[PDB]
Amino acid sequence: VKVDEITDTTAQLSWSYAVQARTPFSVGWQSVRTVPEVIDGTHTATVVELNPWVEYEFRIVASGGEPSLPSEKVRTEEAAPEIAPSEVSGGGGSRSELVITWDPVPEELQNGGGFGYVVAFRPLGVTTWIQTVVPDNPRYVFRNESIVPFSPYEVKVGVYNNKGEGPFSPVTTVFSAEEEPTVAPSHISAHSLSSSEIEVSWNTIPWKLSNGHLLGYEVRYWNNGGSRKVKVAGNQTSAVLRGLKSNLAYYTAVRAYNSAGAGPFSATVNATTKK
Repeated sequence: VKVDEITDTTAQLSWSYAVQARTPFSVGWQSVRTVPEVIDGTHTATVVELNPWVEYEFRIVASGGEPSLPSEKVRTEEAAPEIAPSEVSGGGGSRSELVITWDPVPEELQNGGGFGYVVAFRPLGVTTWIQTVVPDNPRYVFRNESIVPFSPYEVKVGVYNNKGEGPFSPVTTVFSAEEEPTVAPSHISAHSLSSSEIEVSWNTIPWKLSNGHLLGYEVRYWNNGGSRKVKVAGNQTSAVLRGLKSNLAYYTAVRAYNSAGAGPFSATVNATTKK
């Protein structure tokens, strides 16, 4: 059972015959296709439709007779990769960033050494791509002062390896990191509801296109003697602090946040629980 010729998708073996095969990635042995498709009681044949740059063992079977000892561990020849990555997306991040992401391409599908990704991006409605090389962290961050906050980018990710280039993902749309809120909620107030609950109210903060999506408001509170925080949805504009101690003052202040961070805190106000 010897392997002589060897390519990226074919191997030549010599020894009714069937061929099994085994790789790091296969689960044990499986049949493989051959030339000839059928092997008449012919003492060589051609294993085909193999994966490039993948280590192989082969055994031969006559029939349901007892299988052969495996061949020497051989690795197939390399080739350009042929599968683009999936779930290309991204967004989020610190000011002046653009964050791009994708699911990683399996090692069996990389087809060679020196594998990596090409990340291509441009502001929506621009002609010049910027394409750069990155693994195995399937995340790319572009940093530049000039990046306009929360702008759409066209983004595609491709693959390559030492033997050449592979497909690109389809073009999809990704927004750059947003600018953080710069201002604080006006006219915050606080009244006691009971000896255990304080309600805090504030006003809607101005919001710009560059601020992206308002994730919510963070309410911080504390006392004196013996600190915490409650987050609240973005439509919400009010909050009840529960589980408080009786007859005691709390202080509190709010700020809005988005994916890029929090704005200044409002004024610090105070109310006192009953009893």
